[PDB]
Amino acid sequence: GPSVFLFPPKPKDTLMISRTPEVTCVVVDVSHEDPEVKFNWYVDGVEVHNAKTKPREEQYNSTYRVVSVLTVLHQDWLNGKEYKCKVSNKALPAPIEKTISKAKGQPREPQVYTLPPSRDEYLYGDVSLTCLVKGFYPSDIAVEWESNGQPENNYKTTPPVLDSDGSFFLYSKLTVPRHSARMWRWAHGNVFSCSVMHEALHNHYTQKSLSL
Amino acid sequence: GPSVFLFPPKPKDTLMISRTPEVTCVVVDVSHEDPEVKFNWYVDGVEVHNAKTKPREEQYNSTYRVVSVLTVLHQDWLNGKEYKCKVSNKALPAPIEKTISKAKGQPREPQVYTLPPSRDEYLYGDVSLTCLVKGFYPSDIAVEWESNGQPENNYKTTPPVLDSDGSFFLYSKLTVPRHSARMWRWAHGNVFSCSVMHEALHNHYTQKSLSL
Amino acid sequence: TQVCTGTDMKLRLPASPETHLDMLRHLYQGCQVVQGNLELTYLPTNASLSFLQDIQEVQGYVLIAHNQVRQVPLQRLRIVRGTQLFEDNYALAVLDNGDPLNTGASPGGLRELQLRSLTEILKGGVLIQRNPQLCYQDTILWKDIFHKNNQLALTLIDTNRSRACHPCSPMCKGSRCWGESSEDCQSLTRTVCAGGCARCKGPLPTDCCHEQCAAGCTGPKHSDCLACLHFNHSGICELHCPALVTYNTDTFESMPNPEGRYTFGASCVTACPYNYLSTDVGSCTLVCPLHNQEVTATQRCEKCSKPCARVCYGLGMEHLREVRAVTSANIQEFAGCKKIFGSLAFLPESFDGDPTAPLQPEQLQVFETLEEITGYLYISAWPDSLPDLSVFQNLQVIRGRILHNGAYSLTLQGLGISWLGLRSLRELGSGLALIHHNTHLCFVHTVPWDQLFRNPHQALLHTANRPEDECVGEGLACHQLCARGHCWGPGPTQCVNCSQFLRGQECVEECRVLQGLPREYVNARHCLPCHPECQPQNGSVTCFGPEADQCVACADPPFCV
Amino acid sequence: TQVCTGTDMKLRLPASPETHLDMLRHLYQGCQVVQGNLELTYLPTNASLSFLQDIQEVQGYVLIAHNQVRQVPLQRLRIVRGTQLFEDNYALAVLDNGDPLNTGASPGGLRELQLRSLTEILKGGVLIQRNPQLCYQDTILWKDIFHKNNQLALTLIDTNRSRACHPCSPMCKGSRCWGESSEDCQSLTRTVCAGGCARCKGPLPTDCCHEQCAAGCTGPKHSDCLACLHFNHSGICELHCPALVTYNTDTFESMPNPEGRYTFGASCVTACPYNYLSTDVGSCTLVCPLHNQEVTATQRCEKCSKPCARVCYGLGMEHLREVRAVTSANIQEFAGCKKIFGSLAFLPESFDGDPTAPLQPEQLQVFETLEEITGYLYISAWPDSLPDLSVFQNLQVIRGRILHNGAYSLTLQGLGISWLGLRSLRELGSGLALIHHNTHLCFVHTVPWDQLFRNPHQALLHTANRPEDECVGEGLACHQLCARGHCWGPGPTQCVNCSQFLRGQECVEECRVLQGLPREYVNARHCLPCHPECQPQNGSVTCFGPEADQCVACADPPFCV
Repeated sequence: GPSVFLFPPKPKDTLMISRTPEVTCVVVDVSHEDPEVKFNWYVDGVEVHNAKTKPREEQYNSTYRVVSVLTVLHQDWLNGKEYKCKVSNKALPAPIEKTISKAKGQPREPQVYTLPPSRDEYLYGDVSLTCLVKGFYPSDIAVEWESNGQPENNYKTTPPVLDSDGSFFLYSKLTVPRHSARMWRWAHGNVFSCSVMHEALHNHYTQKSLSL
Repeated sequence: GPSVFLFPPKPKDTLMISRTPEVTCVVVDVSHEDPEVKFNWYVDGVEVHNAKTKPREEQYNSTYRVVSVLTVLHQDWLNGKEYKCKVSNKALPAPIEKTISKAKGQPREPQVYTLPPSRDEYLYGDVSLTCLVKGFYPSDIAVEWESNGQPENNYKTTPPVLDSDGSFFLYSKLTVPRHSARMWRWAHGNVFSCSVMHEALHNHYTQKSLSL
Repeated sequence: TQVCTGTDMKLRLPASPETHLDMLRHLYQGCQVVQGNLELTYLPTNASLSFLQDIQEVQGYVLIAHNQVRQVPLQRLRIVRGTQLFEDNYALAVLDNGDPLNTGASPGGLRELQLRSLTEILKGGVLIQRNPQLCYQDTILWKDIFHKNNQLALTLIDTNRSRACHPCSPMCKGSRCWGESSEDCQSLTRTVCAGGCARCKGPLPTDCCHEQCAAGCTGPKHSDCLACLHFNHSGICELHCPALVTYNTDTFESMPNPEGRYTFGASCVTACPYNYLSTDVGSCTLVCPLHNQEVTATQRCEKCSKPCARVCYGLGMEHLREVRAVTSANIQEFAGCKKIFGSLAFLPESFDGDPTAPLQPEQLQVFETLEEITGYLYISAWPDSLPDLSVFQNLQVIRGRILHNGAYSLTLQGLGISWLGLRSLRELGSGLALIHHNTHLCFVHTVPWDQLFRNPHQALLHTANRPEDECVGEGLACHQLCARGHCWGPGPTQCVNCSQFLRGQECVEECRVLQGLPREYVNARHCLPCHPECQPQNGSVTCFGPEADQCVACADPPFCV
Repeated sequence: TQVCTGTDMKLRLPASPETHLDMLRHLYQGCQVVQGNLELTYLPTNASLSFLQDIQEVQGYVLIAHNQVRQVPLQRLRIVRGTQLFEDNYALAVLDNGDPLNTGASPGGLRELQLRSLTEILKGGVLIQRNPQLCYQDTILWKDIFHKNNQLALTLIDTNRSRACHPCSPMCKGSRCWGESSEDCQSLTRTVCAGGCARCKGPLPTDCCHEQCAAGCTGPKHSDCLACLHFNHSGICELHCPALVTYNTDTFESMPNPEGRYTFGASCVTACPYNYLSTDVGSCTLVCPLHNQEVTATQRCEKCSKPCARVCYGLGMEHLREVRAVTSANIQEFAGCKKIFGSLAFLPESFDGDPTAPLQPEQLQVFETLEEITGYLYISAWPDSLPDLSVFQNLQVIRGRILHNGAYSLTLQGLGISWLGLRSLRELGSGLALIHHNTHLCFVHTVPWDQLFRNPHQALLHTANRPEDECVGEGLACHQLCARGHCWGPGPTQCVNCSQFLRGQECVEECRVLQGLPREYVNARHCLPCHPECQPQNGSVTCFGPEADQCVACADPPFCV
């Protein structure tokens, strides 16, 4: 039968006051003849009913997509708090109860740095640029780039992984194509760096420059 | 209710003739009073019944673990072929049919290299050593280390990810603790490299040295 | 820092006396005493001289002449040493301080001297001739200011006088009036002293003063002294500063003496100030003497691992001491001289037959080589056919010890150039700046002279040159990318700290990497030329390092070919 | 390569004539002709001389004497030029080839010469005195082998003879028998020639031969020549090799001439072989002449940007040509000489009063400086108090142009040292190796001499020294980590290519990084000392680069302090 899960907030929005993360509860695969549904948001089993629900969207599955946004002040998520999206329908006789929340352990201050590409990896075409992080905890983290104060968008990255150190580690790729704005600065060796955000970070932020 | 999936072979064993990969079909969560089960291996819907099944193993779930190994000559997997593990029980009235197999697309020759750690990432303690790969396809790949011809085991790595290039990319971490054998060679700058194995690789193998 | 320096004017005629007026507020304001000659000339009644309120000592000849003021606020001065002397003879002189030409009520000169604070003199005499309109001369018996030495160091005084005098104040012993006021009475320290005693506040041996001490004393003890002979050692009057080192009992075995002090300007101190020298001899000075050359460690003067190193000397040196200026001769004597040890200057006497030979424009550009000078500069004329002075495309610093008229790090006036291009300057030693009489000149106030200074006393007097308000005509302005407008002239070459990158000497946006045929790479906000062997590329940057290695586009194993 | 070189023995006495026997199979086997003097002395009947089968030319004096053989396989030789002459007079000589002391059936000397192939001679005469037991002397009229020059270049022949002769072969014109066989008849190229014609195969002008040509000819054309005067230019007899360059019509404007050829050993060729020199003059030689010094580009000889550079010279040079060996004098004349331009050697005459002064051990170790020599070496004695010759801890190469007795790159014998330590050698120029009479010596066969060679002709003759089979006594062996056993002596210092890393001169496992107090880093299989300022560490390696930058453990922004 059908089944549905929710979506957590974005670390880029968390740990940043002005930003507004969003605990989101998506719903899909409505019944061709029994699609009705309504939400109820609980806090450890405490209803608030203060969410903003959105319309529907059809899909190639001949069904509709439903979702509602939930407001955040970050505190209760910063110190720890569980949420619960209660939904329903007729195709399924049971309600929903999911114990999604922040986790806790031994927080690790991100061990951070920058590194160039390899002489041999120069080739011709889309060169790579990277920036790595390890010794951090937990896995909820996302980072971005900055360039002389200006941003970059053509980047990508990877999820974290565990090892014997009891922490996490990963890198972020940055595509840098030929005859483009991504490399003009690099060849000219200006301020490149990695904008990182994480809980264990002192002031919840650090940074590392990069150039030739 | 209960449900069960299988396990694919290991790339380290594939693409290497002497090695013998293993298509494996694990089973878990037997019923406290209806545990019976038997296997049947099909090829596109063609029974062979030439597998090697193993005994059981209890778990904290108060249930047992069951599995059987399947033989490989690599060819049919090298050129492409689907497998199917047929199981059964009484707790569930339906059999099982899974279309697990190798995938195909535009194979990409792994773009490979080596890189050192950062001067600033030296610190004191377990230093990092790395080796990266990108521009490869598909994601089925696993690599290992070599040192003057000798192996290393304290390493770890990450899965792949997609980007705008239509290929994959990742790195592998190598823990290198203080006052240890991992760093003695590095400080002495001997032959370190990354032993890579992949389909698109010319001769299904390449390598890149590393030192100071 | 807390003092000023002597000068070398000798009945000299500066230009635009409004600058001569400002020529010294930056010198003597906040100054206690002088290191050399003090020279006062050409000053009318209009005078803002409060900065001279606090003066105490002199090292060279004092001088006044052709000065038409009615008052001088010179007080608290009690020492003159006379290391240098007018006509190599006198310690202080006065001449023709009046007006022989033309409502306003005024005499046209000076009436009285008023210098009660003066009590001590050393080697040197005094002259005062042809000084009408002043009284209270021949009034105080100069001898009682002289030492037991220089008793025969004669003097000479004016008698031809115009206006009548007044009797000295009744509150003064005899007729010792520097001025009609009792505030200008006199005390002396010669005759009343205790027999051989040199100085005293009274005939009592308790009022007698220390030998090395001078100017009297509140008590013959050192701290109680008034005019320390050779230095004020942290408030003490001793004869010689403590030696830097000391040799052991009876061995050629030296070892430092922390209490040692360098000798300089009557001040036993630890180190030598900026612009000055350090010597194992033990004296901060302005010249590195015989068989002794200079290095750094910030400067110091000691012998090297070879006889006197052969280098180029400038004017005022051991063989250019009595030179006027540059001529046809001794011009190629600067051939490729990385660093001159002297000074130089230009006059019309160079650009004239001088029947000898004159100079020429094209026999130049040697100054594209110079990286440092020791002395000053001075200019008077220049041909019209030469728009600029780019020839100095690169000079690091002047570091001028010796100065023109003993006051200027450089001088320039009477020319017709349009602009200037001394771009590679970040520092300047002693000496004061000066400029005027440059008609076509522009891009003058585009300079942060204060940055180039290294001594707070320095400044710049400028006038008689086309201003920015009119130079902008036709669209004059500092270069685009030059930061904060710190240009010397047009073109990026004349930049200083241009955030954009440069080629040898041209700041521009494009360190053309891969879009200019001779490829390039980057380092230190500066463009560098890619290796030759590295073939041209077109994907991304063609080179990765200056040398043949660290290249990509190959045309021995790591090289290209 | 395809030739050999002359020698300098003059009735010389080598040691262990079994080496003298092997002294030349490596020289003349596969050799066509000689570049200098050919010297044959001290050889008994036992003789493996087949390698002398093919010889064609000479440049210096030939010599035989004190040789007791009954045959010589010298044939096909048809030229002698005589650039050097015995007693500076003769082109070839023979003396006392017999036995004055004691079954076996033999005369005890040589009976006949047999040299039919000889047809041409240049500057020089011949002597043959006190040569009993040989016939067919005074047989062939030497004059017809001489040129139109040297007709007055006298000769002298022996007459005192022991055994009777035989009449010349009846198949020969007159009495011209180098040997009793018709295979040793004679042809000549002097009298029968066409008047002024120099050489000919017959009196016909068609049989006449080219002027520059010699030894006759199949035809007077160049290719048809037999003995090219000054070179065999790709099979041609021309007088002078083509010039390297050419000057234009009437201008001081040079330009290369590809057809040009360097002058050397009668062979116009493109470049100069190894061990030799290149000159704009146009001659490969063994000396860089007056006002002309050496550089590389592999060697070349031309003037520099300065008069003759002042450097150190060795023996056999413009002021050490007639020297015997080293003495108390001219020893500190090698003070810190990075590169000598000569040769040297040691004898007992140095270690003896020589009433002058003798030498001493401690006045040595200057050879810890030398990095290259030009000539050879030779030793005869050495004190017992000196175990080894470590003083040569570092010398790069010999590159010996001039050779002892004109054959040896170096020589050593008659000593009592235990081992040797010439470790920094990877190459050797011309000259042959030699060693013997070294009692205590060991670690001899631990050397890959073949590696050091650069000329296939080279080898090594060794004997009269304690062998490995007995040197192992007490446990002698090449150092542990020295690769493949290529030691010169004990201790890692004497390694060559030691895979393990080294400190200055000590190959060991531990480039102690962080486990030795003075920390270290690594580069090029060699240990380097960490920076001073970088504080000691203990987590991992303390340093990352030689300079103050690229450090971690700090005690200006990038430096430590």
